[PDB]
Amino acid sequence: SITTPEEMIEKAKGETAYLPCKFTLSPEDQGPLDIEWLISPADNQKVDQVIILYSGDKIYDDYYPDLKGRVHFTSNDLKSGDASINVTNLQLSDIGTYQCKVKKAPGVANKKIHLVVL
Amino acid sequence: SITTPEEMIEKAKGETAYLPCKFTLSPEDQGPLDIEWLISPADNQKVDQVIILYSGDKIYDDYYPDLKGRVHFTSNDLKSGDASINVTNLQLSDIGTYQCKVKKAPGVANKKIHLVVL
Amino acid sequence: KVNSMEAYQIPVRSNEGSGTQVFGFPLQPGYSSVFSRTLLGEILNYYTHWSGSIKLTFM
Amino acid sequence: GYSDRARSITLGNSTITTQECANVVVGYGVWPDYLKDSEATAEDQPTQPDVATCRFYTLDSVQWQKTSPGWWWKLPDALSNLGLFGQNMQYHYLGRTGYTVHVQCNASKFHQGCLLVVCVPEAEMGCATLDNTPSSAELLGGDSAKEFADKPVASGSNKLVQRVVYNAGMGVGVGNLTIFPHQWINLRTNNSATIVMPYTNSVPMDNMFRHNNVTLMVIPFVPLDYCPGSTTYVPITVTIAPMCAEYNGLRLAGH
Amino acid sequence: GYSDRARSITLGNSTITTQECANVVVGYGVWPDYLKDSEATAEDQPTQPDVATCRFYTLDSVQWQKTSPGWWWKLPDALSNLGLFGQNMQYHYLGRTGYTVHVQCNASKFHQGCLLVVCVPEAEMGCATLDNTPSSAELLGGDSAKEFADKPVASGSNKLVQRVVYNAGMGVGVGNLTIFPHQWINLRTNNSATIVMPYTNSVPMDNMFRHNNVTLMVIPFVPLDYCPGSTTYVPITVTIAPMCAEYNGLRLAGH
Amino acid sequence: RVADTVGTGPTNSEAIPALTAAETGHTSQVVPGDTMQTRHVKNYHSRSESTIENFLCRSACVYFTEYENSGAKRYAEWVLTPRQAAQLRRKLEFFTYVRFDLELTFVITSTQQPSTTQNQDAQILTHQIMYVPPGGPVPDKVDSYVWQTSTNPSVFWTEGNAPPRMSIPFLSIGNAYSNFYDGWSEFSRNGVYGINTLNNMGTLYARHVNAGSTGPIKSTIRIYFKPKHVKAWIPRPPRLCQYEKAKNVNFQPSGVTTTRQSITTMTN
Amino acid sequence: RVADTVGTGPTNSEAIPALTAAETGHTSQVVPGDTMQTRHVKNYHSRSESTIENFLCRSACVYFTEYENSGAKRYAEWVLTPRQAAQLRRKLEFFTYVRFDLELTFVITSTQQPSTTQNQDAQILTHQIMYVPPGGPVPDKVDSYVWQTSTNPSVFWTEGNAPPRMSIPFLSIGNAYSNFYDGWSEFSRNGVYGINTLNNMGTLYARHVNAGSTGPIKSTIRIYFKPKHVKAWIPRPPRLCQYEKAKNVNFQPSGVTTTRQSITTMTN
Amino acid sequence: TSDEYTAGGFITCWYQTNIVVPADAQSSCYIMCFVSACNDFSVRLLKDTPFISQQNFF
Amino acid sequence: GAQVSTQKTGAHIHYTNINYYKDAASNSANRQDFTQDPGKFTEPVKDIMIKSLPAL
Amino acid sequence: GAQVSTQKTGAHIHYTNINYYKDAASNSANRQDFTQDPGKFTEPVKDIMIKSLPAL
Repeated sequence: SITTPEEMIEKAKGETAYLPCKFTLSPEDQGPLDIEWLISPADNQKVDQVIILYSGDKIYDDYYPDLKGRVHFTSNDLKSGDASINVTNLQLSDIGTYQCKVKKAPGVANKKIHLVVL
Repeated sequence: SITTPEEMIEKAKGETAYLPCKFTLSPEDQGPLDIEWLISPADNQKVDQVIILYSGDKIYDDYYPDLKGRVHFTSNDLKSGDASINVTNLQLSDIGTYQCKVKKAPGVANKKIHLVVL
Repeated sequence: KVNSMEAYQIPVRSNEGSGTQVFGFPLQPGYSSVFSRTLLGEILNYYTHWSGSIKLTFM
Repeated sequence: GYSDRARSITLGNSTITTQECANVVVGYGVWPDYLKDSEATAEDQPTQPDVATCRFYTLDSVQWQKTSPGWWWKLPDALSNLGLFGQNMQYHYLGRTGYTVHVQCNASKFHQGCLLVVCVPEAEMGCATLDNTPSSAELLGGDSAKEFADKPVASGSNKLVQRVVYNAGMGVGVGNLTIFPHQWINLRTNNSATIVMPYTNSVPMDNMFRHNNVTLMVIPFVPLDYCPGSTTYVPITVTIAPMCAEYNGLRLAGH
Repeated sequence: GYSDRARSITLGNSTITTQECANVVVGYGVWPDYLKDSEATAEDQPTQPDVATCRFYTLDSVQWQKTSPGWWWKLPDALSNLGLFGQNMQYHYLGRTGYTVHVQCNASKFHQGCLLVVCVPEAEMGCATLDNTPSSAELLGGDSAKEFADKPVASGSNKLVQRVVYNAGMGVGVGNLTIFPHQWINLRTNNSATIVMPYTNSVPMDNMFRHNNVTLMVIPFVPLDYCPGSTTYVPITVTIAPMCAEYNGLRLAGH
Repeated sequence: RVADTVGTGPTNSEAIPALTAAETGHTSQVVPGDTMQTRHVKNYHSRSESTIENFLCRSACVYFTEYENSGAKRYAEWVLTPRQAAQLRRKLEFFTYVRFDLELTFVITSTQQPSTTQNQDAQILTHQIMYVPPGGPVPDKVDSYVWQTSTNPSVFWTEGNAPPRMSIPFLSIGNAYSNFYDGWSEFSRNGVYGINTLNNMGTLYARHVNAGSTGPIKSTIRIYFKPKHVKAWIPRPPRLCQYEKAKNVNFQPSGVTTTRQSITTMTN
Repeated sequence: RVADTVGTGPTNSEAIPALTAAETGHTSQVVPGDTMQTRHVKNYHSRSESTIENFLCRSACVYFTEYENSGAKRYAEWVLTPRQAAQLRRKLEFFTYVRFDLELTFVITSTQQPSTTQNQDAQILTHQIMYVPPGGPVPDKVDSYVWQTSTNPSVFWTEGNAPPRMSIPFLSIGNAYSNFYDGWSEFSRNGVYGINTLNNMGTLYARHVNAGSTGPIKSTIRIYFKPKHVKAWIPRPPRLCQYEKAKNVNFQPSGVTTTRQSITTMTN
Repeated sequence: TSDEYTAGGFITCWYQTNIVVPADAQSSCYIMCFVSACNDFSVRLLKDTPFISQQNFF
Repeated sequence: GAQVSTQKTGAHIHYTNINYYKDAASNSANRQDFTQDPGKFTEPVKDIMIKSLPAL
Repeated sequence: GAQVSTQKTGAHIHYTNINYYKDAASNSANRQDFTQDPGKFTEPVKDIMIKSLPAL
């Protein structure tokens, strides 16, 4: 269960966009926690491209070149419901669809955020 | 169930032939209503050729070229038992066998009308 | 009117005439559109046969 | 020689008097009472103020216009900021209470209109997004009355409750709302509607903050109409009094 | 706790309901009953349909204008073309029946008017010629209501009934019409008038075609009046139900 | 059984049963005899099939999923919830709180997939279905150690036999299951609205005990839910619009009912 | 049991039992002893097998249809009516009105069709038969949502097991089923003559739950109708000519009986 | 379900008398209809409701 | 609640039957129900006709 | 310990049932449980209303 999974965020250029993907786990959920942030470009090029991954209690920040050292998890707990990321340098390219996936067996939850930069 | 399914209609040339295909539905019938008017030519050429079709609450009037803008459903309800058509301009060619099919799952009903023009 | 609260209301007025019809509908609670959605009609759609009297209250 | 359409209810230090009422609907035939020692769960002694908590609390009035779609209230939430009742729950973990809903509206013989007063328990309301859930602010309006929308609420990416009056936000026929305890006010026969509701929940007692047991909805099936030179402004006052309230789980105030 | 001015009459499969009535006038104190074996004459077994024949039959309405002189009906003749009752007499030589006359008329408090409802047996009516007798068509109007004339009918050579309202066509004072069973409708007190009439005739049973036992007359002593912006059209509906009807002399239909 | 009609005669009196007030919220309950002449009738009709036990006690397919004997997907996991199927769900949503016993029946069928494999010999396929309680460990892989089912109830079924069936007792921390929850799980009201710790039963895991054949095989498992000893409280209006999401009562605004050509019309 | 013959002696008297009148419509009921000398005989024969319960309570095939695991035709639908088979039908038409309980048994057999498909592996085929009441929704396609059977009785059968059997109670709005209806459904008499709302039971839908094999398979389902607790009213003459249409008693004129060379002839 | 053989009947409403109102009063009103069953109403043959439809699982 | 009844036997023994369903229409056929009343079909006349006496 | 009960039959016979599990939730449905109490839904008013007497 992710709060407000479908939503749209609007921010000006260079304003630092914070994407909220706070979740809540059911009793049945007892599997390993796996977070996957995949971005779909507005360019209409190949979609479902991953940017940042959190698995095995470890973080990977190199899955998409354009965002190099710009995506960091806002919270350091991460196991806690709050699993959010913030882009420091908002750019014209940033415009696109961002999908947040929280996978704890059994049950997978997904959140989609439309990002527009003025 | 179609009233008098087998019958023969006799009319003079240019007299406007009205073909009656009034049906009655059983309780079991609960499927989509599909009407299909197919004509078998007296020419002895390919038979079972459709002229006018009523499906998805829509009417198609272009399945046989000879009858162009000449076959119209007499009743505008159509869902009501009365599902009849009338040819405005009777011609020498008109002579042939006309079959009316009322299909509402479960159960299919068929009516055959022999048309002779004097 | 079925998309508004006006479907339930029934109109009447002062008319220079008599014997006119306020409304008319058949006795088909299970099938008729008017009763197909009432507490009675909604329950009558899970059964095949129905036998009994019906009460109509006009306010 | 009493009159059938004449009544008076006295709770705490407040008295209401109606000289034109239809009757009193006592829920599903159950009268508000305290928790028995057989169905209880919390081992700690329950605290019952009784006089302070149980008394009539008058909410803000609303205007009945000719195009008014309807209004709704959350009974536990509505009284959360009023009197000791509001304070009591702020300091208590559990809470079990019953209510008496007296909707008041009056008009002249010439004025013609009709309203529906109904109490709907566990009224879970839908959202226009069809993927999100309604926000707390949109669903709950303390010290106010949330209104219904005639035209359907626009669908987009947000948290707005579908206020559609015909589905009533529960995706059900508005006409089928009479199954729950209800009463009708017609300006040709009634001047008020009084309903007594017993506490109804699956659990013996529940949190009064995040959880709302019942919901009061006032909807006009037939609109308000009148000729010129008549009174244009017609208000509606809702008075709600808790009955047999009791709380458990004393703690620091907050939510 | 019933209301004196509230009533309901149930005959056959028809029910009338009045929420503003004065009382019920039962003729001369006699209630409609069947023929006894001592006062009977026709030796053949009488046929009594009972449910079909005895039931409320609503005639066409009339308009009460400010200059309306009055209307009249022939009870046996009026119902001759309606339901089984009409058919039954068409096939029977003799017929004996009683009636219940419920005249209905309603108006607002602001409207003011007055009407007289009276049943006159054997109402032989005069003719303007003073040498001829009124025609069947002029005297009897099946599926219609014959009206009275304010100004006197012109005298000539013809068959026209003197419709003079003041003599009422019987050459008697209109004010002396209260001797027969009657009731008054005033739009300030009454909304209807109900009268029960027992069968009255010299013979035990009589032909229902050429002979009419009773006659219903509605006359307004004080005219209908109201201020502008009020309802101009005011109708009057007459509902008549046969009671304890029975027929003798089965034959081929006709008259 | 039902009430017997009572014979009546024409009545003229002050009593007015038909006249009443609907504002009181009281049903008039007027019999046919009050407004018309009836004949005594001895009704023998009985309201047997309209009972809640008769209405809700039928097997209804709630969810079907498939697994393979090879490839990536080797096992199927489903959490117990009856909102998956609109039919059984709509019947259950008729009331607010329902308490009942549950009976589970599973139908399993295996279909051979197209392949270039030759000399395929198939051995009677055995399927294992394991039920996991809330908070219990969930198997990561098909050949995981969890499938030991020491304290987890599990059933082994061999093809060509009657479908496996087990009876579950009412499980709910609360006194009764809640169909509709108005509120938030969080005391701060910052979570998915309508989420409840109530109505949580468990998770079902289905896999092939043995590969059986060299060639690929895919099997679909259908779960049937039959309520027993059911109890109902607070009746509510039936669903008028089509279900969109199982989690929330979110709906699309729908016409109160179907239209007709005009009033006074006897047909649709 | 039957009546025992009574011993008689030569009798000369005015009594004339043999002489009678057939115009009265009364059967003479003359025993052998009235017209000839007989010996007392203790008959032990019993009329047990001639009872209606014994005559009509046997399983008779009424209709068989087929479906495939692939291709256009994937499911088979038949409306319940016993006029499909002449045998059971003729026995039932002996009376005017018959009231009885019904028992249904289905025999299902699958035959592999010719195909160029290779490496065919077949999995035990499971067949689902669903009964739909009058006015109930009918499945548009094989993979339709209707097959959930929430409130519709359905039976799942796996090959290699005894045939599925269910018992149906007498269903008829009327007091008894009517074999022959004289009249029109329409009050205006402008419809198919003999059509009745009576004798309407339901529709049977049969399909394959799983494909089972890559190669094509065709299965034929046979429906058997066994009447139980039968009752009969108004006996009528047995059918003399062959049945043409199930809907109407339409027949072709047929010779009263077979001919012989002449009268006085002892052979056919 | 709709069936010609078992025809129910027709329910209609007419004006016995004209609506009468005074001055400064609306001449246009509305009526409400409430339909319930009697104490001799029964149903039989449990079947599924057509209204609810589903193409995929939720 | 077992019902013991006599089996069909020749002239010149017992069987026990139990009902496992409450449906009752789920029971077996009533094979042993032999009753004869042809009087209505053979003689539905108003006045009884004695064989010894002549018909007319 | 066998329970004998009456089968559902028409108007105008018996069945025996035994429980082989001590679980009790493993028993069959209580189909024969017909009880009617609509008074609460139809009339939940405080003062009883007589039909003969006028409502108000």
